[PDB]
Amino acid sequence: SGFRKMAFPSGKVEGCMVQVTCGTTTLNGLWLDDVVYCPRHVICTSEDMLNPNYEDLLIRKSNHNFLVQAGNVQLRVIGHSMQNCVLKLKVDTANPKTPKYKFVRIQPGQTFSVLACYNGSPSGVYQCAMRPNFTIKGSFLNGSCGSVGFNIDYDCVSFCYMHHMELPTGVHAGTDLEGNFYGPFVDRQTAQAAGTDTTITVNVLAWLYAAVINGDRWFLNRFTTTLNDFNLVAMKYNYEPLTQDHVDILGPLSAQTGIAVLDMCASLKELLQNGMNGRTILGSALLEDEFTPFDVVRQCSGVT
Amino acid sequence: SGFRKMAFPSGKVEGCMVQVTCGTTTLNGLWLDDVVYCPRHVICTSEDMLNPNYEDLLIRKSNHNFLVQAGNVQLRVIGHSMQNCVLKLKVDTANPKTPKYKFVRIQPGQTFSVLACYNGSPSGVYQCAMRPNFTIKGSFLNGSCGSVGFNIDYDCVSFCYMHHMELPTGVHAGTDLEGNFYGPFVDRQTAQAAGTDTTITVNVLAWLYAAVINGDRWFLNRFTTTLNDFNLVAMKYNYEPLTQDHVDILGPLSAQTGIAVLDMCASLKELLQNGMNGRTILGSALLEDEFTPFDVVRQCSGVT
Ligand SMILES: Cc1ccc(CC(=O)Nc2cnccc2C)cc1
Ligand SMILES: Cc1ccc(CC(=O)Nc2cnccc2C)cc1
Repeated sequence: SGFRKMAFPSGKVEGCMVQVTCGTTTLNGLWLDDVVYCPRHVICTSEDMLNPNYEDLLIRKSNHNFLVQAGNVQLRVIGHSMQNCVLKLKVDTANPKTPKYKFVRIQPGQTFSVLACYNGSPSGVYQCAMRPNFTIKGSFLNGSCGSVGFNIDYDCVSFCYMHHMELPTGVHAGTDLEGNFYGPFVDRQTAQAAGTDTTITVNVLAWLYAAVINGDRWFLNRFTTTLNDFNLVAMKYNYEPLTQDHVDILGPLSAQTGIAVLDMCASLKELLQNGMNGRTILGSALLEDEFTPFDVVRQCSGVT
Repeated sequence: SGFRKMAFPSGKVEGCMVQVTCGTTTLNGLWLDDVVYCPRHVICTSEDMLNPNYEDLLIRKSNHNFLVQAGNVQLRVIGHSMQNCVLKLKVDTANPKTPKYKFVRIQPGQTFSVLACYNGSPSGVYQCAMRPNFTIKGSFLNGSCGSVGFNIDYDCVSFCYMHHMELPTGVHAGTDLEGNFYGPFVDRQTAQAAGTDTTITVNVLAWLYAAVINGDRWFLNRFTTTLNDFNLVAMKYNYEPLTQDHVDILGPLSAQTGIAVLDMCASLKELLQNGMNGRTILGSALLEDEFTPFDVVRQCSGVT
């Protein structure tokens, strides 16, 4: 028992981190097989950042300008190319520590672990969700660009995020591993609207099931609701509308606890309308939306 | 910017995890150099657990009864001994992945990362604090025993905790790496009082400094207080009394923000007396005590 904001073990990803320097700029790169992936803004200077012409900036660079160091050892760069907002530096040596891996584009509301890195060295690991507005609320400082987000499926690392920038609001934006930004963001120092965000309803319900499994039951009530009624409440409180697809993915948790999904929706409805009255759920005084139904099952079963 | 409950990268510890089986019981072991450390209750059965005579149970075991598997490969056990509540199994091969390491006994209120494991395989990593009452509020299921807590100082892993048991209250108890329990706990299936716990005041103040650094400032007020006055409030709200030693370790954060420690104490006093009024601090609706002043500085500076 107990329920924590648990990240995947970061070892397989630590073995892929390298430092990439181009001119005066240094950030992190991800070395998988014989390619190093990093944010293309490694080729910019401060003057360039209002609206960089990445194509022109990259044309001024040669393979020898990209300095890649895997901890202590230097990698020899034999090719470079830009794909969307990432650079791919072909190196002459395949990373001996390359795990089995996939590049995936995650959906808003899904969760992943981030290995925050500086100068190619891992600093820490934390779990977070891709917000419905495609931002992440991470913990990143200057030099963290190129740090990645991922999930692990037994021996396979699915890389889903590469960190690119901090918005003026202090929230974070980045790309999938093909360099496509999540959300409307561009890699320019410009003020950029992140859409209206919402609370990930299916994750809050999954977390209420995790609470029941671990003995926090005070919020269970004698009520039920319908998807239509629940969605009027979700609307008022800026929660994502719940669909049958969300009810279906909560099926395992509903079966394990014997609490029908719509009955858990009625508990969530009352918590939204009444608040917590100074009480806590799994050590939190707010409704947590950073655990998916898969995360709750995985944590509550002991998946290695 | 941003502030997360960040754990240390778990790679150096993942390389030390093994599975230990004795008879019908399986748990995790920590393989450092040519020794595997694991909880001594690996030698018990269900009948034995009300009050095991560990000395007698161990006498019935030989080196060949301890099956140790490092992922896929079997280790040859050439010695066994019990030290307090841990067993030390001497193996004929030094772990090639042994990091630089130390065994340390942490103080109540200090934090560490846990790598939860099952059957010698890492499941996830999370950050937590050793409660003032020497329990930890972890996330552990049956089979997680032998999972360890640690901190990392550049290249050195300081192991501070090995998981042994779950109390009937759902909180966790374990030992340092010499097998001494933290707190009054014994490795028996008996109901056991965990002392009265308190909130780690110095950590809450460190976290209020982290909030100011990241822009959450609403709780700052026009007041100041004294250690004596602040401690009357801490007393009433079950917080640890603040000492000059705690004020001194908050010195760096006070210098960075320009907010005198006693002025931050007056903000904490008002939050204790008035609550949050439905507001949040660093995404939390309660006062967080799982970040030490060192953790806040480390996270806010980017230590790898
Ligand atoms: C368009 C663009 C891209 C990158 C940069 C640097 C940047 O944002 N680094 C950063 C990332 N995450 C957290 C804190 C910081 C400072 C500037 C402009
Ligand atoms: C004295 C003693 C020691 C160990 C055990 C098993 C045990 O507590 N395992 C466990 C640990 N952490 C979380 C959940 C579980 C079930 C029983 C009795």
